[PDB]
Amino acid sequence: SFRFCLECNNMLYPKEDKENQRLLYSCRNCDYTELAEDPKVYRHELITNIGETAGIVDDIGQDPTLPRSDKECPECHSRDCVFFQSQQRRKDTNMTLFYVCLNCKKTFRDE
Amino acid sequence: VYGWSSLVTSGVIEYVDGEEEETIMIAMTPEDLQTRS
Ligand SMILES: [Zn+2]
Ligand SMILES: [Zn+2]
Repeated sequence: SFRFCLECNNMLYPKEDKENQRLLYSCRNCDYTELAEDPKVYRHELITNIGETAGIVDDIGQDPTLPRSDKECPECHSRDCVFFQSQQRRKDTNMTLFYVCLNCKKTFRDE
Repeated sequence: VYGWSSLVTSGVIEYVDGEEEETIMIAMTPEDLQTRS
């Protein structure tokens, strides 16, 4: 997650203080240079799971097309829950389901 | 004259296109509204 400039409102890029050997972040427009907290500079993923539980809203109980299940809420002992599978649509994705309580609104799973 | 348009305007029949059809759950016959023994 890359930040933005507190003065110029552009985005800061990494750089090296060769006289102190500490990773700064350099604005390519202005001269402002702030200290950073995290020495990470890059990331790359192939086994991702973003979109597992994200396909939920507060009013997901209001969808009248979702099938309703009898699973017990571990949290709230609710005998009425709507359910659905992983909203990620890749070919190799799992087929495990998700469970939303209409009473307690906690999402859960059967594991 | 009480005809079709009076039913439509009294809120007992409405029109749905294909897109709105995505969000609805249509019973096939009036008996399907209740589970039989
Ligand atoms: Zn800047
Ligand atoms: Zn609950």
